[PDB]
Amino acid sequence: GFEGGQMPLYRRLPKFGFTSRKAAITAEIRLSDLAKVEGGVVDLNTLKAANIIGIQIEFAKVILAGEVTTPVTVRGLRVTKGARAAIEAAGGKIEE
Amino acid sequence: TRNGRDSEAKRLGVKRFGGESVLAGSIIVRQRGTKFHAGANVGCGRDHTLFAKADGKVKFEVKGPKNRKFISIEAE
Amino acid sequence: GIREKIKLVSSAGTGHFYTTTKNKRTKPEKLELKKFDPVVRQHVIYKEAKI
Amino acid sequence: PKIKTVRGAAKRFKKTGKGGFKHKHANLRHILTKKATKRKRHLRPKAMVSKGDLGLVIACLPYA
RNA sequence: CUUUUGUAUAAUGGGUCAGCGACUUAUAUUCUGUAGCAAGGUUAACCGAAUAGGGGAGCCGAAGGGAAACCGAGUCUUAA
RNA sequence: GAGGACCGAACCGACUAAUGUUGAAAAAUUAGCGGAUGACUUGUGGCUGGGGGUGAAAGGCCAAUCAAACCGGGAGAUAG
RNA sequence: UUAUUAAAAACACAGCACUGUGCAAACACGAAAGUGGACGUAUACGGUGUGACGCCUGCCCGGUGCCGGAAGGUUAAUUG
RNA sequence: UUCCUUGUCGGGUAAGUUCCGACCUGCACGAAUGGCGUAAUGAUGGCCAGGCUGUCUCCACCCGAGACUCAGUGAAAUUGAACUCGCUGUGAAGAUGCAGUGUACCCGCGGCAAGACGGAAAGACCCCGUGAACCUUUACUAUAGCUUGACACUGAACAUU
RNA sequence: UUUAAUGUUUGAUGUUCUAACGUUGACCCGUAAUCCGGGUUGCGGACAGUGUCUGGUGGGUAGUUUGACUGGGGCGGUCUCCUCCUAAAGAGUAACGGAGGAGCACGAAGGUUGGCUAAUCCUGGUCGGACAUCAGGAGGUUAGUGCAAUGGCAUAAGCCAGCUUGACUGCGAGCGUGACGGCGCGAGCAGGUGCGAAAGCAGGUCAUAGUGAUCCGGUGGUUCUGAAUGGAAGGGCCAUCG
Ligand SMILES: CC[C@H]1OC(=O)[C@H](C)[C@@H](O[C@H]2C[C@@](C)(OC)[C@@H](O)[C@H](C)O2)[C@H](C)[C@@H](O[C@@H]2O[C@H](C)C[C@H](N(C)C)[C@H]2O)[C@](C)(O)C[C@@H](C)[C@@H]2N[C@@H](COCCOC)O[C@H]([C@H]2C)[C@]1(C)O
Repeated sequence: GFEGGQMPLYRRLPKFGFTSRKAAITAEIRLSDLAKVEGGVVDLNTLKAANIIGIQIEFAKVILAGEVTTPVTVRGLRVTKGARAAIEAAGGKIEE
Repeated sequence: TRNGRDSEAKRLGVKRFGGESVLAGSIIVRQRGTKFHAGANVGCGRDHTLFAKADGKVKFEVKGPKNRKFISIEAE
Repeated sequence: GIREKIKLVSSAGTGHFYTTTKNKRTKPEKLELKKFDPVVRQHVIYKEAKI
Repeated sequence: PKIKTVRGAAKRFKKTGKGGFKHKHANLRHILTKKATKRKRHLRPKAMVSKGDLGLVIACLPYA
């Protein structure tokens, strides 16, 4: 970063933002990961057992990424409106 | 007393010459006064920058009873 | 270097304000203008206050 | 030993999707009454690091 | 030979010979080549008549946007 | 028979000149020179130690070493 | 007196002056104990400047320092 | 101590930027960081005179120790390599080495120092380095020491209020 | 209504006192000892002295700083910005080259609608003059522009009046200019507003100088965050200040 004495780029620009401690305990789950789970019903514990999310994850969200083919019961997870349609299209069920 | 001062050059002058095709908003000429005047489809900025208000080819003309130079956009 | 910086506070409840300069020696009277308040999205009157 | 991040750079640059870096604009901390609103408005959104400066940023943020 | 705009230079260095004498190592990181596997890839410590096998704790990747909550193939900006 | 008295050897010193300057000698020799009962000189032993000593003071001297000794260590200090 | 290019008009000096110091002295060396000053006691001791002797040593207390003053202003920890 | 300056005048000399005496126009003396005198003293500074002389005019001879030759022993600095001339020109701008030209048989010995930008010591001058050291101060920041107060070690009685 | 004086808390001091403490006073013992300790006594005495805290002083000592450009260095001058020339008819272009300026001003000197057109001189005319105001002619911008220069300006960008706050908020096609940080121009869109009958014009000022990154911190706001949870502190975001 030394530029010969001129105020370097990372010092003449302002600092911004802050780091959220909740983002470190939140994960995203692809539709293609719903088949890797064991038992069909997916929750925090079953996703951790399947080594899909970290052990310290407290909040998990399923997004429209990949593709789901089997009926899956999502429980206690936030689901995007795009993934909600794809899960219900494969005979799945979403319950809060 | 002592000289040795000057200011930075301002890069004035014509940016798009006659016949050039320009997009809407393209700066045509930067100038201090209105050495060139706005014609058809050409605006005059607050610093008398002439910019194209429509696409087409720029055109220089001398018109009026004072023989003033005008810049217009032949919309094409 | 005489003009002091002032702020014009909106008469509406919102804390929105503009900032401008003023020569308080020649113009001791408070400045009042109708300016757009982006919080209520209306043109209300703005009164002077200290920066 | 691991490379150490320049922590000052980590607080000013965020890595974007295609590998670029976004950053906040300068000239928007203090005296602002004299600045035109149009000028201040164009400084609010984040900007991308120019091509000439990517070498400096990448060297300072090896784990970004 | 070096150093220089420029050296037969009266600029530097060497009396000669023989031996020795200067871009290495470790760990990270990025890129290129090459090999394996491939939406996956790979294990670390450790266990182990141990270069095998076990060990998937982890790490990287398959999703991003936003300061963030959050939303999510979109998201942020804004009353829009 | 007084004297930091006089002349002048030993003794202590070092003013001038020459020589020497890879010397006889990392400070001398030769010829002259100053003090020579005193704030004199000398032997033996002791004490003061490094930002410290000692200095009738020249930054002098402190083992051929001094505007901060020597030896070992930090140490392969750093050297645009 | 500059050991080893300077011996001098430099340093010292007797004398002079100022100033500090009442003795567990000032002061100095010491984290301290203590020691020197001194087994001394203001006709003494320390510091500073001047430098035998002779004739002398004028004006300025605004600045800086030192000494004295204590009314007032300002002002630390503390207190809350 | 005086820049102007070899000030001016006087003395000394045939001739004196020094010296001595005076003048005052003290660039920029001055009274204990002392002023002005001062006998004696000084390997102290300046100047003059007598004596004396190879200091000199201007060197000559002589006596010794080297130098020189023979025998014995036997160094040193330095050194890119050398078959290592003059001149004029040229050229990193002062040439043994380039150009042109002149001169010159091969090799010693005794001498002399004009050149080899001769030898010696990575210029002490000068500049530079966001080098060093030590020194100074009303540079900055600290700090030993000195000093102020509060609290503690630290109590009683009583006035004064 | 008021006044005095005995009783109390805290101070404000002082004159006594002795019992802490001091004693480098005397005497005794350890002890055949000018150390030290104990004892007796005297004299001081809550002072002195020491610890923690604190103000002052502090080249006694220590660590350091003490710029660059530069026809060598120093001295002098200069260091950012604007205008002209050098600059070779696009842009750009150096010198301790030649000349000048800026570190602001203005709620009108901004917006809009309506109107208006100078300098100078001549002639005539109370005080009145070379120069005041009046009238006419000439003249044609030689004037004016908040300020340097340059380029502009009559449709005036110059001058006057009315009404006003667009010196708006969110944005922004597309360009210009920079190594970059940046800087500049901008039609149009949304919201709301001013002037005008209306077409329209207005996102400051004829244009180009009037300026300072980041950090740290302040103030206001904020359907952001809140280290068990609910809050809060702090942080973020927006506006703004040093
Ligand atoms: C007695 C012999 C010593 O040399 C001398 O004394 C010389 C006279 C000495 O010079 C004297 C006398 C002087 C006048 O130069 C003639 C004076 O300028 C110089 C600085 O000092 C040499 C030339 C003197 O050399 C001159 O140095 C100056 C600085 C530059 C001269 N020249 C390059 C122009 C150069 O000739 C040196 C530096 O003294 C020589 C040096 C190589 C050696 N060191 C010196 C040590 O003593 C002197 C102290 O030094 C710190 O001793 C030298 C060398 C070994 C000798 C040769 O031993």
